[PDB]
Amino acid sequence: HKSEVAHRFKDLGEENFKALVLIAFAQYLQQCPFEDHVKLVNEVTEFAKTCVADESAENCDKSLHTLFGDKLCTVATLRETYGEMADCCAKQEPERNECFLQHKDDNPNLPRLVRPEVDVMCTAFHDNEETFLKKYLYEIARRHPYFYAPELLFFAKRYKAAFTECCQAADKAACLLPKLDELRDEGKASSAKQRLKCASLQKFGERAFKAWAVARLSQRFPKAEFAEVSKLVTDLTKVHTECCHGDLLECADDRADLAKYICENQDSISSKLKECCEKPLLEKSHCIAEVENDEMPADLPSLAADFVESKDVCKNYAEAKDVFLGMFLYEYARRHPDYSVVLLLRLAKTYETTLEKCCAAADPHECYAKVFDEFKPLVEEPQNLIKQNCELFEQLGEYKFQNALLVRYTKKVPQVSTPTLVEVSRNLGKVGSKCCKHPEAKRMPCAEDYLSVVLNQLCVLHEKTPVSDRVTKCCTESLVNRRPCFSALEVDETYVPKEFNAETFTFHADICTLSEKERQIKKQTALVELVKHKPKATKEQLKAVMDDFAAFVEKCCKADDKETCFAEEGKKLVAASQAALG
Ligand SMILES: CCCCCCCC(=O)O
Ligand SMILES: CCCCCCCC(=O)O
Ligand SMILES: CCCCCCCC(=O)O
Repeated sequence: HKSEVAHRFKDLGEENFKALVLIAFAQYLQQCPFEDHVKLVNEVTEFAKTCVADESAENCDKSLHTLFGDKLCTVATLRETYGEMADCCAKQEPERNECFLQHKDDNPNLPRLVRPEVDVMCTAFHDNEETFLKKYLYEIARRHPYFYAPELLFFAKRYKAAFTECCQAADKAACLLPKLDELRDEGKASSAKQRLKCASLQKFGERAFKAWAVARLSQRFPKAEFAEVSKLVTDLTKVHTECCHGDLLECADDRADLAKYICENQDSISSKLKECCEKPLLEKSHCIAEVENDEMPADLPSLAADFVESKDVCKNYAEAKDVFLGMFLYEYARRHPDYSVVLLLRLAKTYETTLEKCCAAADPHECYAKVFDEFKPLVEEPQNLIKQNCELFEQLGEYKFQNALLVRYTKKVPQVSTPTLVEVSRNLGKVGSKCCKHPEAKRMPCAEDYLSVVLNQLCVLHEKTPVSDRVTKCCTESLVNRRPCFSALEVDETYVPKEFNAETFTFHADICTLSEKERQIKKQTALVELVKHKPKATKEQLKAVMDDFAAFVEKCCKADDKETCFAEEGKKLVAASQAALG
């Protein structure tokens, strides 16, 4: 009451409050030293403590955003570090906070993290334990500005547990790396997923996220009722709206209340929440988010009875045009848990479009009667793409699959920057190994729900510097139809070739000197540059010359002595390739 900061301090705590203010400061001022953030966080914590001590103290009844802005832009006084943000500290709410959000750079130019030796790491661990963790939050926060803040509190706890367990024992080295590598890969997949849920709210509206929540939650919690699912959807969309416009303190407090509410009414929602509701406070929210699908209730009546075979559908749509679509998306999703939540959204849009021209054109019950018959092509389009691409996967392997995708997507949009083309085709090829092990029933909810994440990275790294017109149209036209837009483009007849640059195909030394995971990029980028050299005369057997590149390495990889072999076979290879016209 009368003080939001005091209420947040009382609710969250003292250790969860200082952590959430370090994340908020680091996600806004990405290029700032650690000590500055520590000082600001300490000052904010002291101010909050004083406001808790006396509610009618010096001014602290102001909204959290106002205090954030006052400590952020009126105190930092660094304009050469962040250009044009000096003019940002000139407006009022809600203009200043909106201004701050466009400057969160998704791909900052910061040095890549290098992991020190285990001995030094655990030596520094048992000296300033309270600071060693605070450095972990700072780096992950600044490199991933849209990371899910209450989730990042969980990763810090797992990091601390991992350090406490292993190197306070024998075999310090080969205990930590197998565990820390699990968090690094799990931390780069929960940041791309949250970016998608957060770019669907500030670009496509709250009506787009609410439908996604209704479709997703109804799959995972059947045998519930629309009254319960609507409440859960409203609470969830309130939670996820606050983690996007920087209200981390209010986002972490609302998530805990939602988890508590779900655990209280466990029986009315799902029968698989017994285990997740007996965990600590930070682990309940993670367990509930990844709970498995509940068993479908038996004896569900066919959906055609009261959606196409009832003489009130037009009246029901006229009465309210979003609660009827909510019911259709809820009923068609609880009984189809083998569909991706983006395919279900597409069918709901098709039903709405059919009803729009049928509830206001002559006889209603003559044109929407066969609406369910036109759902078949939409259903069969992605399952014929998963069955084919995943068949291509288990005859080439991961590395050779990423190359096939790389050539396919370079000819579709031969104007995106090479680092983006390489980095998005490497992520696309990892869906072929992530869930091709699943049976056919579980393939679609995993593949198409992962591709939608990856393609999002192609759009948020392209909004900053729009170069290709096709990518702009596919990204900014519809959220659900973003994947069918991409997998429908033929080879671009425009984009006259890039001409010949000799220095690109001039591999000099190295290569067989560093890790396999990183030396692969230095060859995939060469392949990308090769494709953009001849977009049109690029028939499949021509890229067998790609194998020759490997050969050009192989010999010199074992003949590293007389390193001039790199140049010799390089000029030989480029002469032979140019003589081959492809
Ligand atoms: C407290 C965690 C909230 C879980 C409800 C649904 C989560 C999701 O589907 O993302
Ligand atoms: C692309 C959105 C399709 C579903 C519209 C209704 C959403 C809701 O239930 O609020
Ligand atoms: C099993 C993975 C299937 C999809 C791979 C990527 C298809 C595409 O977007 O062209």
